Amino acid sequence: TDRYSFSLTTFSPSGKLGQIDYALTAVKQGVTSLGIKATNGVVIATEKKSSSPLAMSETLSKVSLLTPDIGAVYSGMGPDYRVLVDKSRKVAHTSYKRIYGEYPPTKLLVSEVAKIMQEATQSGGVRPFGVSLLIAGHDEFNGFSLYQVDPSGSYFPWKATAIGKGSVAAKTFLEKRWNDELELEDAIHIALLTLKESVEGEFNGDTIELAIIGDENPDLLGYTGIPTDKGPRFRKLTSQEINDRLEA
Amino acid sequence: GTGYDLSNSVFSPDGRNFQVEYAVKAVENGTTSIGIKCNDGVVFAVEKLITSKLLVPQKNVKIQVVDRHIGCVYSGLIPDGRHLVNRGREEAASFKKLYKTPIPIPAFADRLGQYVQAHTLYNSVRPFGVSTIFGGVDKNGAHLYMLEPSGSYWGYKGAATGKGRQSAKAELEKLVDHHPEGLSAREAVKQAAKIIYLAHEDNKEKDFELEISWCSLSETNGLHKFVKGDLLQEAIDFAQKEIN
Amino acid sequence: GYDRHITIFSPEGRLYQVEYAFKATNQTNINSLAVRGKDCTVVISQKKVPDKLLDPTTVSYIFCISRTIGMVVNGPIPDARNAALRAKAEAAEFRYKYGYDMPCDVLAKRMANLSQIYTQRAYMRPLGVILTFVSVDEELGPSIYKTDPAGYYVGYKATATGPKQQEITTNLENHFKKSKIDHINEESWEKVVEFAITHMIDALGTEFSKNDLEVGVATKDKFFTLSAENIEERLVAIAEQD
Amino acid sequence: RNNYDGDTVTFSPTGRLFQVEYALEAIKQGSVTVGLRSNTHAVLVALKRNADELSSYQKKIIKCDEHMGLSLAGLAPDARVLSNYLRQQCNYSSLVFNRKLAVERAGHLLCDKAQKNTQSYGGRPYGVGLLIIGYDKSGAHLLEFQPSGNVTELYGTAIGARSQGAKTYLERTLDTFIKIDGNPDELIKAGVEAISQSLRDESLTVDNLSIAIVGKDTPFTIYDGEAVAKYI
Amino acid sequence: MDIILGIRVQDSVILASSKAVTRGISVLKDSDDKTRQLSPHTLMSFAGEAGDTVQFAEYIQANIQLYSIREDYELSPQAVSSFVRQELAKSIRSRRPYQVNVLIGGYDKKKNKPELYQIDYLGTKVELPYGAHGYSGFYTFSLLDHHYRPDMTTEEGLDLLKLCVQELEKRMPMDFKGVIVKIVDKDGIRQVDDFQ
Amino acid sequence: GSRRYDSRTTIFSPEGRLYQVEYALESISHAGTAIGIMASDGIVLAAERKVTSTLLEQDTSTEKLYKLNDKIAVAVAGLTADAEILINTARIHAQNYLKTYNEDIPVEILVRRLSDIKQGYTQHGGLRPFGVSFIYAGYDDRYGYQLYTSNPSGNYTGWKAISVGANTSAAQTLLQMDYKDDMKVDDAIELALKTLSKTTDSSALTYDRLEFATIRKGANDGEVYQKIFKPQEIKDILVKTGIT
Amino acid sequence: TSIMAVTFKDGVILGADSRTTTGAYIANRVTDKLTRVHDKIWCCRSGSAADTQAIADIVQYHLELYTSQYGTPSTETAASVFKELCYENKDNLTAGIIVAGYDDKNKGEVYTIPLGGSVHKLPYAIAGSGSTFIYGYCDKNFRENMSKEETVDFIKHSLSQAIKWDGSSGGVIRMVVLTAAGVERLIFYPDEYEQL
Amino acid sequence: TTIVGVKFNNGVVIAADTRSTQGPIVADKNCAKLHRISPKIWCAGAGTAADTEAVTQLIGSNIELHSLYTSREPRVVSALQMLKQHLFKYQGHIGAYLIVAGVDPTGSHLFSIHAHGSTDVGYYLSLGSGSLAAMAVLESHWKQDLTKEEAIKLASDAIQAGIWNDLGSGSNVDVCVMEIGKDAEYLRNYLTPNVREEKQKSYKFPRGTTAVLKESIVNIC
Amino acid sequence: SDPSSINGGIVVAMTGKDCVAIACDLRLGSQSLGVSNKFEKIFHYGHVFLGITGLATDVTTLNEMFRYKTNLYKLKEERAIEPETFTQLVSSSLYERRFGPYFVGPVVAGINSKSGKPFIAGFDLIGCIDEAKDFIVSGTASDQLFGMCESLYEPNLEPEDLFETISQALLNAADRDALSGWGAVVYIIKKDEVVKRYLKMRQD
Ligand SMILES: [Mg+2]
Ligand SMILES: [Mg+2]
Ligand SMILES: [Mg+2]
Ligand SMILES: [Mg+2]
Ligand SMILES: [Mg+2]
Ligand SMILES: [Mg+2]
Ligand SMILES: [Mg+2]
Ligand SMILES: [Mg+2]
Ligand SMILES: [Mg+2]
Ligand SMILES: [Mg+2]
Ligand SMILES: [Mg+2]
Ligand SMILES: [Mg+2]
Ligand SMILES: [Mg+2]
Repeated sequence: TDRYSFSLTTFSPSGKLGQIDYALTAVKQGVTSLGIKATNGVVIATEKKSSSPLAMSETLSKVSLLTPDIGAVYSGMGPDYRVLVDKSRKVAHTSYKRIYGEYPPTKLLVSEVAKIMQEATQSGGVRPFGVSLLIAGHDEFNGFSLYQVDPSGSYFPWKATAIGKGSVAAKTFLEKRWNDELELEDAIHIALLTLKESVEGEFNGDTIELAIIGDENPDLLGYTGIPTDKGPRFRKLTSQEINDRLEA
Repeated sequence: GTGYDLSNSVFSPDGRNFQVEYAVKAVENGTTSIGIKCNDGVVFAVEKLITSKLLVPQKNVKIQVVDRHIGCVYSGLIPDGRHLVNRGREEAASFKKLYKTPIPIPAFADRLGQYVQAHTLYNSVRPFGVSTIFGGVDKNGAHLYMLEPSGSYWGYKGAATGKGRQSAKAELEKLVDHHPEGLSAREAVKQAAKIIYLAHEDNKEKDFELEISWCSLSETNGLHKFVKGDLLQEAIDFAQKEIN
Repeated sequence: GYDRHITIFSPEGRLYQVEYAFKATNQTNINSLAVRGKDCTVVISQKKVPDKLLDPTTVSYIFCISRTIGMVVNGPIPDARNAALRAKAEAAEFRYKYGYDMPCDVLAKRMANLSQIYTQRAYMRPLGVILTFVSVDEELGPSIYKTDPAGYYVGYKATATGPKQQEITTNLENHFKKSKIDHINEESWEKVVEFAITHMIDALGTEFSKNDLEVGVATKDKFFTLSAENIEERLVAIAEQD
Repeated sequence: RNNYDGDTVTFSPTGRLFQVEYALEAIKQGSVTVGLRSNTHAVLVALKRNADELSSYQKKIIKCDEHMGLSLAGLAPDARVLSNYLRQQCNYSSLVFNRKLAVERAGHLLCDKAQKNTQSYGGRPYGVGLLIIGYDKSGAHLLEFQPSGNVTELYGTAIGARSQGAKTYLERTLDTFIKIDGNPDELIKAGVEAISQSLRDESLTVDNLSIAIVGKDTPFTIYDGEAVAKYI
Repeated sequence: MDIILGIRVQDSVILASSKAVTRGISVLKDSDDKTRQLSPHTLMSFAGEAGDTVQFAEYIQANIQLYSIREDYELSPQAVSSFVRQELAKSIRSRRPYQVNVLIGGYDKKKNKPELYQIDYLGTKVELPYGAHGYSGFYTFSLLDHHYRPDMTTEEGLDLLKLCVQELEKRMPMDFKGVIVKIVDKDGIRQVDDFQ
Repeated sequence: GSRRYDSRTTIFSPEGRLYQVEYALESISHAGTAIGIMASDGIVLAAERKVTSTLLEQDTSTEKLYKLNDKIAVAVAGLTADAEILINTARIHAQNYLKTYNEDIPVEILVRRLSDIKQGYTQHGGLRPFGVSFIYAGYDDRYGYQLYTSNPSGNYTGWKAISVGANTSAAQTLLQMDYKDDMKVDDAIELALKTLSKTTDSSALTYDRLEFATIRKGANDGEVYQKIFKPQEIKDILVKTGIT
Repeated sequence: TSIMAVTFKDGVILGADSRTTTGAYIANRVTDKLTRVHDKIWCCRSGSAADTQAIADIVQYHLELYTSQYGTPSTETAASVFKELCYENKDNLTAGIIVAGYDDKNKGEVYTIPLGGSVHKLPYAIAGSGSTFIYGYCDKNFRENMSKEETVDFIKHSLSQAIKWDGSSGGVIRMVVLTAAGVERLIFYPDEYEQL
Repeated sequence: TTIVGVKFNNGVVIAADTRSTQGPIVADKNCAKLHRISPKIWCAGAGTAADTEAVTQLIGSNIELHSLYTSREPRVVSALQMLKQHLFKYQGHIGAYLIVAGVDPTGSHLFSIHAHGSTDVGYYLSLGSGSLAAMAVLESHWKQDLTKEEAIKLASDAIQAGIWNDLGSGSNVDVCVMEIGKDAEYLRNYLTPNVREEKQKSYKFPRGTTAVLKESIVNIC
Repeated sequence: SDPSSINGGIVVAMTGKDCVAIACDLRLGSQSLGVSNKFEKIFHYGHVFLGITGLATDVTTLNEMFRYKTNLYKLKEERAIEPETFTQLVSSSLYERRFGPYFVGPVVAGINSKSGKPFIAGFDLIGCIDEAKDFIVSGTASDQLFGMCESLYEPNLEPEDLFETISQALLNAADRDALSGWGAVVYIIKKDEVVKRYLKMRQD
């Protein structure tokens, strides 16, 4: 019997909403992830945090495809992320693709996620989600973009940013390095540096997860014959592709 | 914090659910009841305390039957026990309506299990105030189960619960060791009478009526039946002489 | 603090009811472990029968979920059975709808998502259990997937759960550092069971009769448990290497 | 002291349901009523309570079918719910199965009905006790219902204030009355005597006494007023 | 059907609406008004199945009245007609459809024009200089097509109408017991004292 | 049950105030200030962003200014996410009016419904009010240019000029002193910015920390235009007020 | 279609033709009307294809779940479940099903559920349009406790006739043999069975 | 409409005509009837063309989602089960008749599905008004262990039977080839035997030929 | 009795070179009875044009409805909808009413503002995308339109030649339909501009 038809997030006398604040604290404690936007692409990245060396970390995706042109990453409570990813993929279909026969543009999909998050901040009998997401994508009329979504439901666009533990440091580090002529390869280079500060264990393609929103990949489409469907712009990098770049 | 024990679905910091623990007290506090598996059937018995001479003897029957082949008996809050059987009966009817075959005893145990465990999941409900001993004869022979307010249940050679549970448990442990080969139904009936008389000695202060039933392949035909008349007398006799 | 009684955030960003549910998993004082062979997956669990009145054959924390999936549970039996039933139901419904047998990792994912919900919704309590699913998947090979009350899940090369989990885990970590591979290199499941029991006796420092264990085995297209006798066979084999 | 009495879904650490126990306390504060039976009849006798010297005496006996009925002690509206619920079960048995409903079963139904309120949030339990008498296919019957859910079959009893008197008398009178077969009036006089070990500072009038009887060749019927002068 | 006519002259809108109500074999009444005023400068006439016509009109009426009170303002005739059309269009896919046709004549104070709207039971709306429902168009459109000028006075409008009602009395099998005529102008709504 | 965990969001204090509304207003007082000023020939909306990093993407940002309609806009102060819920239901209310009546929705009508919504959260259903205050600027042809405000209580009022969020006591005073009715729109633009210069808690007021918008019937044709200024347009206007 | 199941000494055999028609057009000449619902419980389908496939798919589901929980179900239990779907949905189903299976306690068992959802346990059963033509032959040739080879012949000959005469039956003859040994599928082609 | 499906030793191919008709009128001379459910599972429809579009879009979507959930390539048998359960639910009121074929990790597959929710498996299949012409060809030439290039030739000939002999079909031939190793190959207008001849005349009008009452410029802005 | 034949009317659209054209009759009827000659059946939402024939109550309703949705679309995407996308919208919106549909035959025309392509499409009453580069027709004289069009059309007409063609195609078809005519309107659409013409025709 769900008795709990009342909000569990309420205004304190000072004007705070404790549960949103506390969610943010859970996020702050989470592992660093970050994203950065070039001119011909966007990259998002985070640290895999193997809980045993007996676990297979490939079976933990911290970086997720949402649509062929849109990906996500998070800091905070991974389970809350897992179900937000399921939810977000579904809403991209039911509230967009099934209507207009094309995938939603980045900012609209972000609204939808944001909205879900807001609802857990006000509806009966639930707590807010304990995550922040960075969402990166591309769409024909807005180009490349990067958004941050917070437990409150608020989102905002960024040229680059970071969330989780080392984020104040890393945001500082990104301000030094970001320009508006960055090409995608260069942003990857920077992402890898900025991550490397925030991590003292082994640092390589097995302990790092990383994806890009780039050119379309027709080799990853699965079929040929329709010149108007080019591949997904989203792509995870391989353990290899990463180490390759750890030369530069 | 404190007050981990005020609400029902709540874990204390040591990992426990104090309201279920308190329900066990309501059970420990009830009258004694037991089950004995013989080697083609099972036997149930239960102490009925006689408050007053104004009770009608014979007539406040505490063992309940489910379907045709299952007996249940319970110690604790009696109305909760009855509520649980009403559920059990719906479950057995639904199972039989769909699958034709009368419900197998393990299948039926898990039905009660799940329903009881369900009352430890939510704060808007209160855990069951009974331990239930039950069983019968299915197509794989006899089965005896016992089921706690938490929804824990297992299979038993014998089982007891209520005030008398320790004298009964000790007494059953005897039987297991001093009859490794198995026990016949008619002998298990008499033993059951004995064991109730032995466990009654915790509160001799009150007078009591004995009630026994059995489900046995050879003796009752795999159906559940109460023991009465001559056979009931004969088992009360065996209990008197085993006291002196 | 009622942030202690229901699944809402403490000021540190914590769900104490989730933490306390983890604690409950250890109430049985049973350790379990799972490992992978070339084409099998084995789980082993202690089996304790304190009472002389219990029917021993009914005492089990291992479940046949489907034709192909086995689950072993660390934690109290009522919650174990509730999760078992649920997973049985899910695996069967999945087959009916999508036309193929539900995979281990997907079932784990689903069961984890159910747990996640109890951490977010208030009238539901987390279950005090940790589920370890095993199969030989037709796409993925022998696989182990573990779920807890946080809603967390991951795949494993091998794993172990319970009070003495740490001992067992470090023992296995060591074995694979040497062996350089992620599985027991063994054709026969009878020897992967032997390996598993062995590497467990050494980690717990304790000897086992045939009634001290439960075993489950996943071959391609069947998951089954052993009887005291098929176990006894294994304990005799181990003894032949003193 | 006693956070554990806030509702019915809360057990105390000793294992008690305080809200139920507080409902039982409404019964003891109610006016006394007595029930007893032979092998041929069953009898309720009830002491009704008025508010002023200007007021009616609240009725305590309710007919439930031709062969069955009850008396109440405690929260009167609650008896009205339960007696009504019972009238329906007696009725359903007649209409569907053409069968007079057995007193044992009415017993079980009332138990199950009361038990619901004691496991669920929001429901208070019933605050009334009841004595039910009936004559069915196995002769005379008397039951005592408590709002805990316990129903128990008896040859006699009483509930309400000072009822311990009437009960002790019945325990001693037992073998006298158990054999008042084929004699309605004797059995009533033996009920009225019982109910007297229970009055403090007032005795039975025509206005405060009500009596009901049922049995072989006599349908459940209620006497008050002039009709009861006979036995007072 | 009964007779429902309307014409929009230069400074007003004239509605002419048959007086008879007949139930099968008898004519039950010869003085029935098939209009409701929706607001001071908006008039609706109507015809179709029994009961439905009135129920529908009186419901539209109460809704427009509610609007006026709430906003202390009178909706434009265009808005009223869009509202009415939408209601009728819901009716058609409903469990039991309102079988009602209406004309809405209004004076639009904001633009100082008269406006006539024709809407059938399907929600088919159209703004016209003159209109009718059912068979009424068949007899009268010939004459209106010929004689109508947008700059007609009210008097001219009423003459042109007199001619239309004569054509109906002559060629139409039914005795509709004359018409009631109303005028909607910048000063509101009044009824022509006599159509003799 | 669970009424232990229910902080009752819909009750009165002993003074007859609604706790949660007052608290939401408190919350709002710390939001970026927003300003609306109405001229006889247009309306200005100006607002201060929450201190925004240098890396934040200011072109695509829309934290405080939102289009409801071709003729009505709002400036938000409070929880963005809560607001976007409200904005969106309002965009739909407008569309429904337009579809029913084939007339654009009058500003008050819209404002009233949206305020009626907030009011409901304040009287039933035990949820928390929306932590939002709104300035609405619109044009209709019944009352021309209009400016309104609404808050979490559900109350709304109309204004010639007004502010919400941080430092409104201060900002209200300064407008009160400088507003005149004949005021032209470019006068209002200038006044809006003066006011935020004085009002801001940040030591400068720079283009990257503002959102800005106008509603002009200007210029030649009777139609109405809505302009949401881009970063470069706002920088120009700041030079042109010599605030930079 | 023509379908049957026959109990024999070592267990039970099910057979069927393999033709699916839509009127006179043969939609599919190699249909499999022998359908597995558990390892050793199968059925024969007749009636609507959509209905019988959809039912079989559900029964299989229920028995997969039964098995997960209570171990291997009885052939009788499987017939109960078919029956419950067929009886309770008689108003929108056209399904005539024979259920057959093997266990050790009971050897072979055959249950038939004709239209309406009555259930009937039998030593053998026939069904589908082709069955009418062989009631005589089967009643005359079935004996209990035949050997496997005898029983494969009894089926082969019964169905060769049903096929011969019924236009809605034809193609190959499929069988499925159910015994302690396991599960054997058989096929017989035209050039074999026409010639008998 | 004529659509067919033919297995070969390393995969499967489907084909379809390109005519679509409303009554005896041809509304579209080059309609593409080959629908994707996922990259390596394709579909051809006959029946109500709004129903076959709707139901391939819908299942395509649930498949994509289910694929993302499971982190597995989607299986044909899932498309099959989801389709049939939906058609059955709607008792045949959704007039979709389909041949669905594809490759998944369990191998290559070919099924048909009828509007009421029955399904067939086979090595070769046809549907639509042109169904019987096509089947006559398949029944005449199909052999086991076709190479890919034989299977295309065969499926292409089968559709031609429908084009010529059936009035319901066709114009051109579309093909999709799904081979177990590879990307699915979709050959829009693989074959175009039906080109209109140049007309005897041009019917371009002299400008100003048409009478006009008003011009307005229209407002996009 | 047939809802697609009570009010009557037609719409046709075709493509030329870097332009599209779309046209309708003007007649609202009620069976034999002409009711209005000012029933335009062409609407637009930004730079996307929608013609709708069939039951007029539904023509109206659908327009009111797509105005509503393209409004909400612009407000959120912050840009006007393009024709390829609108088409999908129309299609999905009709199929929502699959078992109780609107009795209409829509036609979409427009130029994609990004790609510059001419685009047109049509549908049945439950919303199957009949997509064709050359031309689309709908209405009570769809047969006669198919005939005029198949003869008259040739690809890549310059805007002023396309006008002449679509006009002729429409008029001569309406003249062989009882239930169409009473005037006619034609939109010529180029990337940056649109001109709308009323045609002179017979009135009977
Ligand atoms: Mg691929
Ligand atoms: Mg006391
Ligand atoms: Mg509608
Ligand atoms: Mg209609
Ligand atoms: Mg809302
Ligand atoms: Mg409205
Ligand atoms: Mg049949
Ligand atoms: Mg069904
Ligand atoms: Mg048949
Ligand atoms: Mg198409
Ligand atoms: Mg709508
Ligand atoms: Mg937006
Ligand atoms: Mg529908």
